[PDB]
Amino acid sequence: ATFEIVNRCSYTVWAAASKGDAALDAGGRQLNSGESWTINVEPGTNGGKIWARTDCYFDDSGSGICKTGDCGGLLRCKRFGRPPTTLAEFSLNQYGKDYIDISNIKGFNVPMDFSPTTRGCRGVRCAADIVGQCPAKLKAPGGGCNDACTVFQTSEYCCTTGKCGPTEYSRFFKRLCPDAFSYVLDKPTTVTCPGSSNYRVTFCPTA
Repeated sequence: ATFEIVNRCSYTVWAAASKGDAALDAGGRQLNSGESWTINVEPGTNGGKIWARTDCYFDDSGSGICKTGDCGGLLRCKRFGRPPTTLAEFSLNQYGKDYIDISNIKGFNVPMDFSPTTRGCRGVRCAADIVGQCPAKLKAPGGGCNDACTVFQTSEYCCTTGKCGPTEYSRFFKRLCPDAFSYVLDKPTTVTCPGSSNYRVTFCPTA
């Protein structure tokens, strides 16, 4: 499957793509404002994620640091990124269908649209100014709006036992972005697409 990753933000981002135990395609790349990077994701990929990283420094070997979404200091991510990270999430060719969502469960750094480029389903979007509006206690000094699990490490926010409810913090993310997951047991906002659809992930889709 192809995923065109487009940076419509006014700032550079370092896109990342991983399934947690491996890179997807090259795993990461710089995207200056306006650039597009098309990746190939193997059919059947389960639990894939795409995210943006901000304010990164890499050496000539591809090692460094980012302020949001850092994946073990690598340009070419093999592992998921450090919160806060707005997440484009997908599982492809799962009994004939693809499944996509956006999640704020690991916080929010950059606004995003995640849409099919092929027929048969809708896209989703979380493009509100979550960083600007972020509750004081969730603001990441390093940049972004942390989720409450990251900040407070409780069973209730992290849904550790499987039976957590919404919270004041989850409700903030949900109010700003109703179509994104706000906590682990949120009512799902997953879209079912035809199996083997192709997609575009756009950072900063709106002005």
